[PDB]
Amino acid sequence: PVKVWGSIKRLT
Amino acid sequence: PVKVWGSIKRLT
Amino acid sequence: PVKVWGSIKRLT
Amino acid sequence: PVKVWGSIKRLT
Amino acid sequence: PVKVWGSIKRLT
Amino acid sequence: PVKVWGSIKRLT
Amino acid sequence: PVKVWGSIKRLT
Amino acid sequence: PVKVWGSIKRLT
Amino acid sequence: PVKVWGSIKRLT
Amino acid sequence: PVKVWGSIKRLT
Repeated sequence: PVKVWGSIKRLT
Repeated sequence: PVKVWGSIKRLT
Repeated sequence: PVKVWGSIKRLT
Repeated sequence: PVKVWGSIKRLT
Repeated sequence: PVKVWGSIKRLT
Repeated sequence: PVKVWGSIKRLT
Repeated sequence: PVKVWGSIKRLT
Repeated sequence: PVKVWGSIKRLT
Repeated sequence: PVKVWGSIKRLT
Repeated sequence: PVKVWGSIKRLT
């Protein structure tokens, strides 16, 4: 499986 | 800020 | 930034 | 297998 | 086999 | 055999 | 963009 | 950018 | 979009 | 043999 982790700042 | 985490098993 | 890593066995 | 590595900055 | 190559910039 | 061709531009 | 190409002998 | 490379033996 | 075309043989 | 033609991801 491909795992992802973290956070972005602006949605658009 | 939007936190992102999880996993994908298929590409497309 | 969202870190991504891993491998997939099937395309679709 | 299809390997993935890196980070995304954009959600959409 | 099905070969893949490139990079993704956006999550979805 | 079944041939494949195209492109994925999004991760999920 | 991730390019996809090749051939598979069975769909599953 | 998330780098993607490799090969898969089955489509679905 | 991923295009698919060809013929399907069996394991026999 | 059983021939196939089309796309994995339907367009509009």
